[PDB]
Amino acid sequence: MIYSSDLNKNLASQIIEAGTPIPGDDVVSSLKACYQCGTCTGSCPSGRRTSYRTRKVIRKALLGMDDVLDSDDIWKCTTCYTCYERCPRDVKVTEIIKTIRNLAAQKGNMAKAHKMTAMYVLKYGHAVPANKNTAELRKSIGLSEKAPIAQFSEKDLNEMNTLIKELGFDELIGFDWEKGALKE
Amino acid sequence: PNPEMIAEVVKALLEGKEPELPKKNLCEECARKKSEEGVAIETIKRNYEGNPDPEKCLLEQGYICLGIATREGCGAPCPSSGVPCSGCSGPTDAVVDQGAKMISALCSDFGIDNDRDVDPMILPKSIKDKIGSFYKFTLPSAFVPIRL
Amino acid sequence: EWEPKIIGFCCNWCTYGGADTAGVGRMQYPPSIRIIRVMCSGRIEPSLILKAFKEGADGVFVGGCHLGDCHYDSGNYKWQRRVMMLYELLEELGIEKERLNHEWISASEGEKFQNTMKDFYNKIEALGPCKLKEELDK
Amino acid sequence: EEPRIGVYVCHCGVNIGGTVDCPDVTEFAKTLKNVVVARDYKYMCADPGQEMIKKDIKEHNLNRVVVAACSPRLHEPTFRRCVAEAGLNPFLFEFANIREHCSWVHMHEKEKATEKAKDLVRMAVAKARLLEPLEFIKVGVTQRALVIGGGVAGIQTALDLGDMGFETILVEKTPSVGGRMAQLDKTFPTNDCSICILAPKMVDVAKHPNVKLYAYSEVVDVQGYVGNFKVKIMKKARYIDETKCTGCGQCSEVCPIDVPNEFDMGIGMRKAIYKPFPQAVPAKYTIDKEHCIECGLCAKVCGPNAIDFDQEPEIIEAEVGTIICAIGYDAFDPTVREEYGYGVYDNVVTALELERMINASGPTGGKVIRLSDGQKPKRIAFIQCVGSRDAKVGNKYCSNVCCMYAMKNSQLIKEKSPDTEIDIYYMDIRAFSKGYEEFYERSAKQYGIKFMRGRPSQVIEDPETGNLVVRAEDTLLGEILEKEYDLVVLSVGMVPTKSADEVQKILGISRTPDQFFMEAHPKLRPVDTATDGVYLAGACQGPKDIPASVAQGSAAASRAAIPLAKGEVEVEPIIASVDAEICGGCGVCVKQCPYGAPRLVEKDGKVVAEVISALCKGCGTCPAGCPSGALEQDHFKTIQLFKQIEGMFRDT
Amino acid sequence: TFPTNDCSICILAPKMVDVAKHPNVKLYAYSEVVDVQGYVGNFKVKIMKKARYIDETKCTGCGQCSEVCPIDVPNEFDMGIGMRKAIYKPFPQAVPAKYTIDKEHCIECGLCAKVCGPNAIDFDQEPEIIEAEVGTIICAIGYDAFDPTVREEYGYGVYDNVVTALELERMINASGPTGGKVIRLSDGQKPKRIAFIQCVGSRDAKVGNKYCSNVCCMYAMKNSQLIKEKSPDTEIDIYYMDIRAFSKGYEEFYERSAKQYGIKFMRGRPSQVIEDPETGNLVVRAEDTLLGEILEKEYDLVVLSVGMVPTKSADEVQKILGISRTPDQFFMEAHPKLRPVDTATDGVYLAGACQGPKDIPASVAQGSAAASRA
Amino acid sequence: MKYAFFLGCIMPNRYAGVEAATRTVMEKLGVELVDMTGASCCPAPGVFGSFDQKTWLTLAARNLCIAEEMGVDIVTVCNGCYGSLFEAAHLLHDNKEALNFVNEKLDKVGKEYKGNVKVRHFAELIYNDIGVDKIAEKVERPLNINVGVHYGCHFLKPTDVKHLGSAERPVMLDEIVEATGAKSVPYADKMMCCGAGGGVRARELELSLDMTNEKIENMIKAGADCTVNVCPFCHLQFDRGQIEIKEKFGKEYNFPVLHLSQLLGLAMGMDPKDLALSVHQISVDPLLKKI
Ligand SMILES: Cc1cc2nc3c(=O)[nH]c(=O)nc-3n(C[C@H](O)[C@H](O)[C@H](O)COP(=O)(O)OP(=O)(O)OC[C@H]3O[C@@H](n4cnc5c(N)ncnc54)[C@H](O)[C@@H]3O)c2cc1C
Ligand SMILES: Cc1cc2nc3c(=O)[nH]c(=O)nc-3n(C[C@H](O)[C@H](O)[C@H](O)COP(=O)(O)OP(=O)(O)OC[C@H]3O[C@@H](n4cnc5c(N)ncnc54)[C@H](O)[C@@H]3O)c2cc1C
Ligand code: SF4
Ligand code: SF4
Ligand code: SF4
Ligand code: SF4
Ligand code: SF4
Ligand code: SF4
Ligand code: SF4
Ligand code: SF4
Ligand code: SF4
Ligand code: SF4
Ligand code: SF4
Ligand code: SF4
Ligand code: SF4
Ligand SMILES: O=S(=O)(O)CCS
Ligand code: FES
Ligand SMILES: [Fe+3]
Repeated sequence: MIYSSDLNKNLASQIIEAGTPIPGDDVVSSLKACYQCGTCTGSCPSGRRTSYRTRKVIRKALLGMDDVLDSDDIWKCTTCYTCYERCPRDVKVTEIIKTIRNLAAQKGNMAKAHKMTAMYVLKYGHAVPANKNTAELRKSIGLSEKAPIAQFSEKDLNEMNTLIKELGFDELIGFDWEKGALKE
Repeated sequence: PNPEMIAEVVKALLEGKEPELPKKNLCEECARKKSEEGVAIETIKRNYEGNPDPEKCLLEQGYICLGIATREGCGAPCPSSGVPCSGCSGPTDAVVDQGAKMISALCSDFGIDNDRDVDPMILPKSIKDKIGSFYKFTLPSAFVPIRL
Repeated sequence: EWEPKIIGFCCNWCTYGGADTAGVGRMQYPPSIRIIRVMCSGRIEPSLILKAFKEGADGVFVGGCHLGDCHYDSGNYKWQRRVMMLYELLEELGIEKERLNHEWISASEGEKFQNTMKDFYNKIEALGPCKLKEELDK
Repeated sequence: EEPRIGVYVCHCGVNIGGTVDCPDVTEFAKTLKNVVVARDYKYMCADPGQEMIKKDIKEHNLNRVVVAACSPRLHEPTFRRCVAEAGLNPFLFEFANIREHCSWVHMHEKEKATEKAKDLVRMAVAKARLLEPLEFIKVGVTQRALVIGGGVAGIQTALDLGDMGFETILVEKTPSVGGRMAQLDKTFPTNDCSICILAPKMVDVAKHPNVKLYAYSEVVDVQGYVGNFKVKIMKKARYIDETKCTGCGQCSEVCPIDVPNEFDMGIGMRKAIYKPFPQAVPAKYTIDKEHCIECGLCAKVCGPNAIDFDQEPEIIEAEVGTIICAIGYDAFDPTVREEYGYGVYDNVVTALELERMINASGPTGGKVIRLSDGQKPKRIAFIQCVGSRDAKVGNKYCSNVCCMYAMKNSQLIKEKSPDTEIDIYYMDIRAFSKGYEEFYERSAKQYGIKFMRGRPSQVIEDPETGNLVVRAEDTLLGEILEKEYDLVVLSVGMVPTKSADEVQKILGISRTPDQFFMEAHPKLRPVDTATDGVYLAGACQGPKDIPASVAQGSAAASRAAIPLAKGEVEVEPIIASVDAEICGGCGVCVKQCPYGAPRLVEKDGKVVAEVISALCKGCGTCPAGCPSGALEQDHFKTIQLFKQIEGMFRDT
Repeated sequence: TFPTNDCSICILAPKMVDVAKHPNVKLYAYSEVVDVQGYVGNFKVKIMKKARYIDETKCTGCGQCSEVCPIDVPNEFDMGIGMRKAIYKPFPQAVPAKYTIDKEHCIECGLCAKVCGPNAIDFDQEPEIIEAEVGTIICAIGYDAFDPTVREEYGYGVYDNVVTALELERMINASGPTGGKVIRLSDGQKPKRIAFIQCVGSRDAKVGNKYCSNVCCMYAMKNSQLIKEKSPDTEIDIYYMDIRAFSKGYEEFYERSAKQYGIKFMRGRPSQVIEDPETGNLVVRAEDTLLGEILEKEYDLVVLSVGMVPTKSADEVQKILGISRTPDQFFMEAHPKLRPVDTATDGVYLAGACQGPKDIPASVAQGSAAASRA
Repeated sequence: MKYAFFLGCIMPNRYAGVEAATRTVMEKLGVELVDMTGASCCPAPGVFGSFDQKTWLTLAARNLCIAEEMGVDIVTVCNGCYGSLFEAAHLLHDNKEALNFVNEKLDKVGKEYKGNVKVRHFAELIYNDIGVDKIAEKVERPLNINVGVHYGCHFLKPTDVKHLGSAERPVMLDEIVEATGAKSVPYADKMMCCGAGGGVRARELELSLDMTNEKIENMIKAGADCTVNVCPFCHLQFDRGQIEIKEKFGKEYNFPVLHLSQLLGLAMGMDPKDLALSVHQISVDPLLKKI
């Protein structure tokens, strides 16, 4: 049983506003053009081994089901773009899923591993930073011991930190600058 | 203005009559032969390019002749002498901006035999001095009489 | 404190209908433009655009059928050749090429007309007023 | 005569009045020169609004009327007739658009929208002052019609016009009339044979005393205007004497070259000397010179000696008053939707190919068989909306008939083989007309046809068996299906016919976003075009079924019979004309007209241009290109347009 | 009117004006064919010019005698929502523009005659029987909207906020009884949430109508766009089985309704409508078949997308012309494909909705097809 | 040809041999790889695009600015970085509202994107600008083995903006691997995802492994000796994923995994030691014996 009180009528418009201006109003507003044909679900590699049904996520958004942001299903999309390529109604499915995940992250529905990844970029500028073994490997291979990346450039690390603070991404992941670690 | 036209205008005013100027464009008075099928321009040449035929209309030969957008009365001595009309008599009574109308006519007939496929960028690229080509004697009376 | 003065010339078969479609669908766009109706874009010639700038237009817009879809078969091909020359003449007269905008919009393209009106308005607003009339009134 | 203008500002209830301050626009209109009367009213097009203009034209002696309201494309004729009833010439009326172009698009900018309405009124008043009284051109109507396309729609138009007593010409591109209907076995929702309804009509039109049938012919040129069209028909050479031919087909049994039958969609093999189908009309043969080896074996068995390789195509010049375009459609090519594997997999066919397979006179003898091994399929899947309702292939429209023909062909397969399992993969079942929903109920209840709500994602072939697997989500269960089939039928949509581009250029007609031909108005003129004397009928106007194509054929006959019956039609006077005193015969205008109306001539010993009034359509291209100003389009003169431009910034 | 959203009367009125002053058309309004005798090419018809009890020629069409009339009759033109008097005018753009007295509800008190200046009111007026000879006859009597009282689970005629789509057309119409404002009939407030219920009286064996009414999918989407244009904050849900947008620009209209206007579609035919007696709000019970879950959403107004049925007078016309009916109860054409506008009775033809449910262009094309055949 | 070499994260800090293999292969093909000093995470769209789109584009435009200041275009050997930087560039060029938002943020760090950067994927760069014929000319050691080509997803998709042709039936990589002497074997569901993308590897590991297992099985059934990819993310999933499949499901394949750069390197006479095959979780030795 689904009542009006259990639905959030503006979920579709909310998803569109989160997509304006990135990836774009026209891109995310395409979720309204969906005619529930199921071509996206049939094309989904993840759907063939889980309860994830691409079409139902779009349906749940248009209907206003709040749980879609709390669901584990939206995080099963590998972003292969097959549904995006085959949609007959021009629904930018892959982009809508990513925008819904933004609202999920704001609600606090982020995996610890994904936040650790976001922390490494905020701290070291990279999702997969270099370690003592990296220096040794690069040396034996004939490459520069330390790659010309942000990790070994305080100018670039401080540039990213200024942008991250301005974007509010540090507050999103719950990062404490003084402690140098994530909260919760 | 030709001396006869000056006398005609003054004489009409002395008599009390209202002076009347010729109304047609220059091709009427011009002795050059026109194509019965209509005017068609293939390419645009500058006055020094090639050797013009003395009988054929200079506009059909590819030269910018202002005779089509210029009032008659001079006797068309320029095309008769081997050079295109420069439009020194100005436009007819039915045209305000001579250059604009000359540009309209030139663009319309350029590649008319191949209308759907002719490149619309050949003409603007071929004319490196547009104001000097169409507003020699009338720039101040044009809709846009100055360069901003 | 200032709003652009834009004049439009639209063909009765396609762009005029395209503008009506935008209206039927309540497709909002800026109120700077004032449209003038002609039967074909082939009716549009340099004299009408230059006259608009003389009168004080900050921007001039022209709309016709898609190339090959003219109600009168080829009127838009003549206008296309005239506008390319006019763009460069405007630059020689110190008028930014961007102050003239010509587009091919059908009777069913209401959304395209709305976005073309929004884009042209934003373009002219950024350029500021055309100071021709002010220079001529001195 | 000094202009006396009457300005009328419509409120359109609140459509205009709710955004634009109409009373303020009316006050502003009164400050303009020549404005004698200015009023605002709720509905200007209503009886009180029209009577208010008529009363003012008389009581205030007006010679100009300006109506600031909606679009001239909607009410220009209405207000033209209104002013004409009061004695004011209809070309002294000017329409200002303050609804579609202002109130409806500047709803959140009321002040600026009101100032825009004032400028639009001033621009209208500016042009109005220089408007002139004009008179319509009366032209005669040739008592003859032309129908292009001999399908069910075209045949119906020609039969109706012929039965009315009008001479009619029916041009058919292929060797036989009948169209796509002839390719179908049965026809929904009655499940009659296509032949049941079509063949008698084909027979009737071929021997009608008022219909001249030109089969295997094409219209190569059309010149003129309503009631005065000059057409050129190219009678293609069949290389057989039609009057001597019997149509026995002894020739076909001797021909040694095999050509793929276009009628059977490449699924059948025909000879160089052929007859499209056994019930073809005219019952005559045709030689394809593209594949004929000229061995002369067919000529040896032909008794009446009709075969003649020295035949040359004949150009027939005919004069007609009205033209009806009924060229039909083509089936969508599903190769582009690669996930379905058409053109790659042998057992993936289109619905039109299935029609030929199911047809008794078809290439398989009416047997549905797999093209990979010739076996009959035990399991069949129909895939709906192929090439329709799909933005990826550029076809965002409903092809109208695919739901019904899929259910019809499924019923027909069940009748021939009840053991067959049939599943229809759909999104929406569109059974919208009389007996259609009942046909849909019957397909499931009586024939056991299954429906799967889910547009398939892809089709996968087993290279070893040739069987196909359809991947699709059963949306009504929320589960993915991967059912195997012996044959997959793609319910292909409709697209305009390949020759549509050629016909469009010859008739000078427009196309709608779906690429089919554009009707004058969707609601009130469904078979007319904006080009006077040119009409539409059948699938070439848009995807539709036989009942609708037959009704359109009859509708087109009635509409095309109006000018013919009248014998006289009027042409708009908004044409170009040359002022002989200013034209010095520069010749710039001649080549600009696509209809060749402007022509150079000798007058009073000198050369001057002259426009053939009937030929002018009123575009305004040659007057715009005239460098002397001698050429002018009435109602769109340069001085009139110049004042309109001034009107945006100042009065006069 | 879908799919162009053109003003219906603003585009039909010119044709009404044209037919009223056509030199070859004799218009007998407020008249009925009472008898037809003969055969093809030799029909002898009797037309009863009904008495309006108002002098036709002296009638100005101002409407000042109605104010005093004490009898209130439900206005048929407004589908029963509005109230008219015994003396009236159907709609403001009527052709011919004249008033009429309904003797079925007239009490003959003579109060209207006291106010009337022209003294056009004459109760001694008698209907005129016009004998005319014709060669062909075209039946174009149209249709009536289905009465949804029978589907009791939806509560029409019981709940105040349950209306038909034809009643909504009138509520939306500027010249309507509400002045073009969509309002709840229980409290006069504008609804913030609206539900459209498709196939009401169609594709239903329980009401004896197993056919598709053809125009309900399209008019529901159209009226939903009109409401969104007037009030964008309104929430609109359409409860359907199949969206039938089968003609030119129809599928695009459907795409536009969802994408541009934010109209929502729920695949599932509602089981019932339940009214909250305290607020007048309605609850629509339906299964969202695309989710496999039961929905019980609340609305301020429920619109029943009623189907088409033959007009009430169809029985009388059938007997007079001697024509047959199809299983849908509409008139039977000679052949569904060989003759769509002919009847098996020579010289008698059909045109419009009386032959079967269809939209305007189809009815207009049939009108033209019938002209050619006749 | 001069291009700013975007490294990313996994290649320069984990599978370093892919970098060394690219540096020499591109040098042999006449491409000058200039160091894109200070370049950070693309950032990975899987986490960043999913967490905050504004942050993904702002940080992506920051990297684009580095190459713009150098006055040269970008080249990458990672589908993730290609997809991230390419879609960022397209969006900034097509959407002015997005460009304004990003430049308002980059103004705080003294940067401004002008739209002069073009992002290129080395495979399509080799195919359209260099030519497949130049690969064969530089082949010192022909690799006559069967390869299970893995295009990945962020390479050709989305086709509407990438414009690299078909994503259903492509030939680009097949023709590039076949130029080394190898044979691209056709297998079931060739264009399907490896399962690692969109943050699925990190959040739903078993789900990602189920998809990789199917791809490996299909490649092995087709007769493939190894698998080639153009993505360090796909590489990690196919290589490290086989260890996880063995530890969770108990299925062992020992299927060698190679990044196209390493395949082209082997073909161009590079020393297996310089390609760092020893750091691979699955041994490439069985493959080295076949070549
Ligand atoms: C697989 C399939 C099954 C269908 N089943 C049914 C059904 O069961 N019932 C039903 O009602 N409808 C059905 N339809 C729809 C039906 O086919 C159309 O309604 C019908 O054929 C339309 O008739 P038409 O004359 O308008 O077009 P067409 O049948 O296509 O006729 C057009 C004619 O014009 C000719 N022509 C083309 N170009 C030229 C030219 N340049 N000059 C001269 N002549 C030209 C053609 O050769 C052709 O003879 C089906 C359609 C398909 C594809
Ligand atoms: C709610 C709703 C919305 C709709 N919206 C649209 C839309 O947006 N677009 C669209 O195209 N279509 C729409 N339709 C369909 C449209 O109403 C019909 O297509 C159209 O009315 C058909 O016209 P008609 O002449 O055949 O019949 P009608 O319109 O019903 O007219 C029949 C006429 O005959 C008269 N009459 C009846 N009996 C007799 C008799 N015995 N003697 C003499 N005269 C008689 C009647 O008084 C009436 O004037 C809609 C229908 C409904 C119910
Ligand atoms: S393919 Fe497109 S329209 Fe179809 S269900 Fe998926 S997102 Fe909706
Ligand atoms: S993009 Fe996501 S939802 Fe779409 S098919 Fe790929 S994995 Fe499934
Ligand atoms: S040369 Fe000049 S003046 Fe003479 S006919 Fe040609 S265009 Fe006219
Ligand atoms: S330039 Fe002057 S004098 Fe010479 S031909 Fe032209 S108008 Fe006559
Ligand atoms: S004239 Fe036009 S704007 Fe005025 S009421 Fe009529 S339709 Fe509405
Ligand atoms: S060509 Fe001769 S043999 Fe062939 S069908 Fe005609 S009459 Fe018979
Ligand atoms: S001559 Fe031509 S038609 Fe006759 S049998 Fe030979 S190939 Fe066939
Ligand atoms: S009629 Fe049916 S199969 Fe055909 S396009 Fe429309 S919904 Fe799809
Ligand atoms: S273009 Fe003007 S001047 Fe020249 S021939 Fe035509 S009407 Fe005469
Ligand atoms: S105005 Fe257009 S249609 Fe008329 S004569 Fe000139 S070019 Fe021909
Ligand atoms: S009956 Fe009398 S009061 Fe009523 S509308 Fe007619 S004239 Fe006016
Ligand atoms: S007489 Fe009849 S119409 Fe007149 S007021 Fe009385 S009830 Fe009304
Ligand atoms: S048109 Fe739509 S709402 Fe109307 S009966 Fe058919 S399916 Fe039901
Ligand atoms: O996880 S990411 O989608 O960012 C990279 C996979 S290519
Ligand atoms: S009619 Fe639109 S451009 Fe010719
Ligand atoms: Fe109106």
